[PDB]
Amino acid sequence: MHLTPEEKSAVTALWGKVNVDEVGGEALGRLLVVYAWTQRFFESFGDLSTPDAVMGNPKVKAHGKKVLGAFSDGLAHLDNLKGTFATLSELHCDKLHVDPENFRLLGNVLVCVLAHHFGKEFTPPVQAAYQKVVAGVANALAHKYH
Amino acid sequence: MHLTPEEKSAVTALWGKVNVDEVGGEALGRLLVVYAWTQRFFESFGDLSTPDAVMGNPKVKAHGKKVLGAFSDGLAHLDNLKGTFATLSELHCDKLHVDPENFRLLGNVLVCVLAHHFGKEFTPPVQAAYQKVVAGVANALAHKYH
Amino acid sequence: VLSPADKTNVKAAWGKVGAHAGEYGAEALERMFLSFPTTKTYFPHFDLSHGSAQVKGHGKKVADALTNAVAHVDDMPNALSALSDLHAHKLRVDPVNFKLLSHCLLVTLAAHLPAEFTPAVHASLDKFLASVSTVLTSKYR
Amino acid sequence: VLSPADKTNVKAAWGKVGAHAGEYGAEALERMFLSFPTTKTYFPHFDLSHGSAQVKGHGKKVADALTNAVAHVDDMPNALSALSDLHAHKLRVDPVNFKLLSHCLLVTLAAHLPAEFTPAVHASLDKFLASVSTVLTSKYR
Ligand code: HEM
Ligand code: HEM
Ligand code: HEM
Ligand code: HEM
Repeated sequence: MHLTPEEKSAVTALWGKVNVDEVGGEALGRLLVVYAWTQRFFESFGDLSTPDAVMGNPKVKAHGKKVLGAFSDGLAHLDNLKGTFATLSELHCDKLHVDPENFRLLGNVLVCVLAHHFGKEFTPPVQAAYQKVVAGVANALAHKYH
Repeated sequence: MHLTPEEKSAVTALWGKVNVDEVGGEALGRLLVVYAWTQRFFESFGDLSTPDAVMGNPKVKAHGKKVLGAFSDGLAHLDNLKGTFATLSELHCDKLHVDPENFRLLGNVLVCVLAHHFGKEFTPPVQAAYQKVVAGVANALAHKYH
Repeated sequence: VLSPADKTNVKAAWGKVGAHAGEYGAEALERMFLSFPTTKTYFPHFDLSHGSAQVKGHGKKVADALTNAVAHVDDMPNALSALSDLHAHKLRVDPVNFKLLSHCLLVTLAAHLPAEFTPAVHASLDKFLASVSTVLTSKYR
Repeated sequence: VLSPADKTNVKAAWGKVGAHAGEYGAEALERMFLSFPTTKTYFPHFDLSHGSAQVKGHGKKVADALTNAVAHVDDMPNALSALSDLHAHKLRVDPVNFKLLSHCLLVTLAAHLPAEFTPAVHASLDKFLASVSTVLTSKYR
């Protein structure tokens, strides 16, 4: 992860201020609303016909928290994303059959959610470092696909 | 660039039968015919208005030969694509201002050209190995962009 | 948009394909699964081994739909309507994948049609598959 | 394709942008050049330093073309015909880059319009920018 010290530092300080429960739920929710076809993996979560239904769905919120929690743990392993997410990569491929393009879409939604939450503080340099992290995570999650 | 020994053998074997001069001219010409916007880089080459004008243009043929000659040289250094192409990467970014997406388009056109020339011999497994190689070269040429 | 010359090129090339369509569809699929393994996530219920009957059967279906689009080249959005609904509402394949299959179909045609696959025809076919992909993806959201 | 609700969401969000369009346009550009450095290849004649007047002026132009698109949402291909010709025949920017600018404009809006950037409006704006990109690359070949 060709991350610069000033870049690593930017990611870390911002993240220390994130409410993972809220952001996770908001990220996964926006993904399902903005890119409707991603709902194909979540038929069993219930009603998702409208944005209000998606955003309020308790299983959506809870799954978002779990996803972002694993993302969070990965931010402590920025020198070894591949090794950290290897097991998860295999599961996403072998059991869940999730097209990795989904990981890129969530990345970008995540970035929009961070900007929405932090406004001013989410300056261009800070976005740039986060784009590198989100692509890094997506790439590690896809690494074990075969 | 994870290439298995059997993939590397398949790539090298086929490449030994390629007339780089001719294939170079075809690939570059086809890029300019199929993705007409890539002509933005070659306004000094003269007439590029019809397929015959592009394909028979001596400057396109000569540039194609130069491009593919560098690419072959790369096939002799599959374990160090990044180092091999470092100065060319710099040049394409700082002096020529070429959007790296162009290297990916050329890679896919080259794959069609190999398919066209070799027919049956360009089996699904052989194509898969070439797809990894063209992506590897594209990634190496992009690595010095900033 | 397809030009008159593009339409001519596509009918000519596809007419040479003729009664091999199905076979070429299956090859395009195999090529795709091997070159771009992430595409396999959409076919977990298939046997994907070489010579698989499910792969053969699905190849024919894909090839028949392309034949139909060629037969209705001036009315593609309507000729492919049902398929557009299916992809948008049920299958929900990420749009990037269409570009991958299209590439593999082009490689397949190149490998089997040495004389027809001229630069001009290559260009027209690429445009044709891109328009088909656009239609199939037009109702996604 | 844009639904009525989409058009209503887009007009209202852009309405709140108001006199800040120019500034946001410039901000979206700066975010793009930093996040996605390959985009700088299309602007070798620009001083790309923070606060440059070329980025500022270009941000205004981009922003105003979007305003015109919002105002002409039902007739975009005609309202943007000249820009569509410009990108296809002169500038010849690779289509992939349009998604990068679109994402950066969304991030800009999200950062500046917290109450207005609801999940449904985020969806509408994403579809609108996608449509605008489609129109701008529709004459490429
Ligand atoms: C930031 C990237 C992502 C990370 C870090 C992540 C992480 C996780 C984790 C930790 C689990 C729990 C697995 C377990 O209990 O063993 C999971 C499950 C799952 N993930 Fe991902 N995920 C990501 C993105 C996605 C996306 C984009 C999709 C599809 C849109 C997806 C689909 C699923 C599905 C379908 C499950 C199984 C849910 C169930 O138990 O019913 N994931 N993910
Ligand atoms: C396989 C990928 C490629 C390789 C290995 C390659 C290699 C080369 C080489 C060896 C040169 C000559 C360098 C010099 O003059 O010092 C060159 C020049 C150039 N390349 Fe690339 N190239 C590749 C792809 C492309 C693509 C796809 C484009 C644009 C679509 C492009 C645009 C150019 C241009 C405009 C020049 C300068 C031509 C001139 O002399 O006026 N290259 N390249
Ligand atoms: C040239 C573009 C494509 C065309 C013309 C096409 C056409 C078709 C047709 C005719 C069917 C059969 C529907 C039926 O039974 O009535 C089908 C189903 C299907 N397609 Fe598409 N398709 C295309 C691209 C793709 C791609 C890119 C993917 C994802 C990689 C995909 C995934 C599927 C899947 C998973 C099925 C269901 C297979 C089954 O369960 O039997 N298709 N398509
Ligand atoms: C929403 C998408 C976009 C819109 C609405 C847009 C609109 C415009 C406008 C209004 C102009 C000025 C034309 C004039 O001076 O009259 C322009 C020029 C230009 N645009 Fe696009 N643009 C978009 C995306 C892009 C992207 C993605 C790129 C490449 C990264 C790009 C590169 C350029 C360049 C290089 C110029 C010429 C700038 C100059 O030399 O001053 N544009 N565009």
